[PDB]
Amino acid sequence: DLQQLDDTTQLPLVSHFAETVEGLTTIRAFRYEARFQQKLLEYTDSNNIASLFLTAANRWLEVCMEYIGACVVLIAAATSISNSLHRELSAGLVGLGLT
Amino acid sequence: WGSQSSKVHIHHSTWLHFPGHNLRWILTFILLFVLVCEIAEGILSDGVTESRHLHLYMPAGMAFMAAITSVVYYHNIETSNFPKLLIALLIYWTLAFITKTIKFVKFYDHAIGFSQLRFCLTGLLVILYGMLLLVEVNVIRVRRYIFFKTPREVKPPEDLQDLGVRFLQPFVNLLSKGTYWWMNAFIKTAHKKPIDLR
Amino acid sequence: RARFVSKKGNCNVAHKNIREQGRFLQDVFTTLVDLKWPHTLLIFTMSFLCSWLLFAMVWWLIAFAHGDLAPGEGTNVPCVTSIHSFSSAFLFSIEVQVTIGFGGRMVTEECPLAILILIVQNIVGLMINAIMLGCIFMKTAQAHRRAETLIFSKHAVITLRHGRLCFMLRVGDLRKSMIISATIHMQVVRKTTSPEGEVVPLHQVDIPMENGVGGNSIFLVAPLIIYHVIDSNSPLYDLAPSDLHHHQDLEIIVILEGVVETTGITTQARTSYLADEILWGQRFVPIVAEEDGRYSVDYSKFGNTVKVPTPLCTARQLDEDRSLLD
Amino acid sequence: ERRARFVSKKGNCNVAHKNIREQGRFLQDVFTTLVDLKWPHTLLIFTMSFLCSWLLFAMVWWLIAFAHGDLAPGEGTNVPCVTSIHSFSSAFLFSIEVQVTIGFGGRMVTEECPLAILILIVQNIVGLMINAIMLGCIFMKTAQAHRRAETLIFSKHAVITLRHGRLCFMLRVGDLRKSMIISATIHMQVVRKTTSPEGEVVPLHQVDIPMENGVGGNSIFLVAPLIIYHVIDSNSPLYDLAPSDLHHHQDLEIIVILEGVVETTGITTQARTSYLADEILWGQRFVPIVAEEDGRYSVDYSKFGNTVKVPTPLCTARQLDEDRSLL
Amino acid sequence: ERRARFVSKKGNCNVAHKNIREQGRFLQDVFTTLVDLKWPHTLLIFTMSFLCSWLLFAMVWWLIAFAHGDLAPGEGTNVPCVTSIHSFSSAFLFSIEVQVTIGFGGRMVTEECPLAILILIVQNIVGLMINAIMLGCIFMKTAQAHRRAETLIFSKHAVITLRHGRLCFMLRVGDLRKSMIISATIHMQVVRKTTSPEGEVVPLHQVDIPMENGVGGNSIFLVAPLIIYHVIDSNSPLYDLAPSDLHHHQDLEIIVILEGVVETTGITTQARTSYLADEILWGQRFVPIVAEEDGRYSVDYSKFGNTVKVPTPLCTARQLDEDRSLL
Amino acid sequence: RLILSSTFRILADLLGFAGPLCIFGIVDHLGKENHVFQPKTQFLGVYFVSSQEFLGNAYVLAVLLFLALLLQRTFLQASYYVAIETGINLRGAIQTKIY
Repeated sequence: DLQQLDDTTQLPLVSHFAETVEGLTTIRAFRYEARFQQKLLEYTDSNNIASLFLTAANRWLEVCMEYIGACVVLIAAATSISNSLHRELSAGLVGLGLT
Repeated sequence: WGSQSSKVHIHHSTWLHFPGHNLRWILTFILLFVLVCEIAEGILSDGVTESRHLHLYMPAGMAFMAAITSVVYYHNIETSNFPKLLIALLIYWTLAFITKTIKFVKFYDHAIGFSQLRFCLTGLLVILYGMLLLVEVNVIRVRRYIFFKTPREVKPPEDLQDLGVRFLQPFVNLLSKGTYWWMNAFIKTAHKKPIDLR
Repeated sequence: RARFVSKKGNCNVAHKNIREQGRFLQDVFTTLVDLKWPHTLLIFTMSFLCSWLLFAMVWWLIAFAHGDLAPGEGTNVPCVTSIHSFSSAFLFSIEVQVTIGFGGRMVTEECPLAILILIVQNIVGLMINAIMLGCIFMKTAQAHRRAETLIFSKHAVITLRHGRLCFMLRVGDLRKSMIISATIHMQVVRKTTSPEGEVVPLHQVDIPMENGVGGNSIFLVAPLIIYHVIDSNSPLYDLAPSDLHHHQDLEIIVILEGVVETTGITTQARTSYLADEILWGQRFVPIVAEEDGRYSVDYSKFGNTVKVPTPLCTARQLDEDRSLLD
Repeated sequence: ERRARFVSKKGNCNVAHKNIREQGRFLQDVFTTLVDLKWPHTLLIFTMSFLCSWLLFAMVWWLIAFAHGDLAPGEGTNVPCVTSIHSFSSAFLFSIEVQVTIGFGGRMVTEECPLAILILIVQNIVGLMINAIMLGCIFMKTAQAHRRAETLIFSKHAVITLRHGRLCFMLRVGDLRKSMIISATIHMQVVRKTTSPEGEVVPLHQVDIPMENGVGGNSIFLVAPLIIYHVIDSNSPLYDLAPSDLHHHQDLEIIVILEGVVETTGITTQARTSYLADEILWGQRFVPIVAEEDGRYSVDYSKFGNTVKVPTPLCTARQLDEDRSLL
Repeated sequence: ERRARFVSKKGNCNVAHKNIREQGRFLQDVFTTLVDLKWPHTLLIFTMSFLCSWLLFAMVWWLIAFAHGDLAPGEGTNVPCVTSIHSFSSAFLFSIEVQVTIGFGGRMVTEECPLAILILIVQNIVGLMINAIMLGCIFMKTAQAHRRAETLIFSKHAVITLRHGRLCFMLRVGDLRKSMIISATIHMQVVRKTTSPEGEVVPLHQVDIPMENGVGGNSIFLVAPLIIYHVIDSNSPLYDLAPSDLHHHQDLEIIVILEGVVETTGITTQARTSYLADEILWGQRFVPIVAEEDGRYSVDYSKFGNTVKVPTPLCTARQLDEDRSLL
Repeated sequence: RLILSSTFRILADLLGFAGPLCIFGIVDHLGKENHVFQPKTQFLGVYFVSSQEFLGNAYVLAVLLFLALLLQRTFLQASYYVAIETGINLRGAIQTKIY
């Protein structure tokens, strides 16, 4: 949904730039450049806020999927060390269990 | 927590982080880290003796629980702009600092020395407790809520007061600025309600 | 379609931007009562377990500092007898605050510090109990569960009574205990624009009960019919059955008040009727029928409605047609 | 053969509710249910709640003592879980001491068994909660005020006579105690079968009866026995009442409701009565009940419902109003 | 100088009662006064009441043992009146145990001395009475609802503007909590030093003000912030408020009193505010506050007191009747 | 803001190497047959442990690794957001300047 919102929000932005270049004389004639700049800020802000949420979603995933990985490291290291003291893993597979 | 189960004002409520919100969390995380080191040392030392020697780590184990609640308790006082409850927090930092310092100086009387880790961690805890104490006092200096007749109250920022602002990353507790916890509600909402410009 | 108040009270309005200054928790004793019973049991348990354990550390530490904790011959006189471990310190904390007082762990006279704590624990123990009892009594007198036995019909009807249109309604009481000083109010919730162009989102206009004496007081034993005579001063004066569809900006709020005869505590029963919950031109079936020794209310027919011969025109047209005929 | 009243002469709403679709609402409100019960019923629930709580933990303490090994009748090799437990009688007696907080001390909790400490905590919290709940219900039964309402007294039969030319439905109410009822407020309703022009048939319709007070309000100051009369105006539902249709089997009844808080407990009360058609004495009056004495006023309650006959029209107010206008 | 307020923005009537011919009525209501005290002050009276009570009987127990000869140094032949009393400190500890009912039992009450049996009876009766007194005061303190009125909220300044042709003194009142105030009520009064044609001078005349309710009553339903306006008809005392004399030093004030029983506790509460002359803005409306959400409404309490400019006549309501009549 | 993103990245880069050092530390302690030996020095009888003996226990390094991993993977992600949010704002302030 964010990526769909990421793309569909930047298509009106590039078209808005193209149409301003197409009819620059008309816009200055009506003295409507005050409104069109305000449209740009509305067009740009929608594009940025769609991207900011996309970045946050990636950051939300990456932090959560790395505390899970960190929890694996502690669990794997704890059992591997204990199994290297009683089952005598001989510290060989322990390294592979960590790297 | 029992009221939060049936609390609707927190549906869109605003907040106001107290002066020193960042210096509180960075100290707390440092404090939590060192308390784990004391736990590690305490459980390390008692393994040679025939007895448990619970006084090595359980005092530190209780501190780690107390430190965690001290920031949960502080946060609940940060979301609800009621600084008066910080007196209980202020007493804790004053009391913990005094008792820990007495322990630290008594190590020096017996000539523990920096060569022992417990002397280093105890000395470190005095600084962390002292700095956290100054943070609580600095809250009173800027909020002026305990003694001063005219409190200098602070209002939530204008951009936060908007109901039309939902990217609350710039204004959240420092732990949610790192773990992006505030996104959890938005992510769950995406499953039921599709994400549009609304 | 957003509801003003649900069919069972429970106002469906969510507040925003509440700039709380701690007044949420400053009303601690109101908050404690509002909490559900399972939460109250947790707070009841925690408030006492923490008090017992806070002074458990005090008794354990005092006997530690005094030096009678050392497992040796009792050369000295113990500060508090029989305190051997923190378990004994915890049990002695239970005995003092809950006033069990087994007496195996006495308080000796040779500990001036311990006598102070025995004073403090009793005063804190007495103060906690009195505060906790008061919260429970205000929870035992809660009458929000009694207000759930005050019943309103699912859908209200509009029909002619005595030649004038009115908005009828049936409200009943289930329990046999009378609700004293009953008082019924009715309001219309609709967006209102003034001639000056105002924008009032949820405007509440009070509705008279059409009681014979003007007041709101009602005597609820049998399920009474509550109706609003739609005169020229009513906000419903231009309602047609055509505009009674689902998505119509209309809602009638009915608030029944009164003091419960048992606990003496006032109650409210809130119900609302949306436009799609109105039934134009229908009549409420008879409910009370006399029996051999008494009357009888057959609640199975509480909300049953039957069609009535009524004009399909608005109240204004009904008045206008009467005006032309006169 | 028999007549069915709406409310008896001492309140007691005489309506049978049937086909109540039960959802447990009777039992979900335990606390108000307990208060409504009589006192001998309350004591049984009071006793059973405590007796069961003592006995439930009596089974627990005996079971704990059995499992810990200190129930063996032998030498004291070990430290008992709770001392001086030698039978279920000792365990049951110990349970009373803990929950009632008598604490004799012969049966004392030791620090050996951690389970007993947890059970001792549970019994104290349960013991405290039952006491707190039982006290709350007892206070609401001590603050009960329905018994005071039984001293509010209404005349046996009400009368209809002429007051200031207009016809009115008189009635006498009195207060027997010496404690005032704060902000008394008396409502009158007439319960009669009636049909609407549109075809409605309301079985027992309740139409409010104005009391004709000096300010058009309802509050009455109740010290001496007042005479509560409803002035029968052109809007009154009794505007067409005549002695011809004032007989026994007439669907006519006047409910009277006397509200007001009791000054002592602060609890609002209510007093209810009704007057069947045969319980009305048309064209009579209430005798003067108050006579000034050497030091103060007097109230001769022996002359409470004594009514005497006086000249009076034998026609309804509707006929009387027409005669007044025509004359 | 300054302009006094009859009641401040948060209640707190600024009236100074003077020359009170005090007959001790302050102290006769000890139970009412005890509740009125602040919580820190209550603890002092709570603590000093128990602490003195223990210490009052500490002297009694010490004197009894002194007279009986128990505290004579040495293991005497006599049976002690109260066991293990070997100091006033022991007497103090035994005083605490009896009244608090801890009853350790190292200091028993023997069967020898009958004077101590009476004192044991007296201390228990005093202990039960004082505890019962303190429980009642704390229950009414825990049932206090004055802090609930702190959550009842009024707009900083009210407005006078147009609504359905007429001129109304609008206002806004909101409830921040989620609990309801059952049977709400609004009384508005205008306070002005009003003279009379007869020659009387009333230093602060309080004239009631209708709330312009739909049914001509006072009951309001407070769930979302409402507008409590008063239509300025021919009888309204504000009929001659010109915008010119709305300045600071104008003898004008509108008292607003919101009353209703709190649903949580059942205690009635009042919320009072006063709008001075400078706290009324002519010709302004209140912004729409209640928005709509997906399935609920939304109150923007940020915009609780925001007022916008609205066109209106700058003439008195008295001149509105004349202008309309001429037109 | 760009400096803040760099500060987080510099610290997360350094904390990233704690993994290899913990892996080296954990296995090296497990590469020794003698586990009967233990930290041994006394002041009262509580047997205070020293610095080097503290970082020789395998379980200590695994726990410190777990704490270090949480910091590294949270600083690193926070470094991304600060850099990204500045980048989005740079785009927002440059599109307006171009327009």
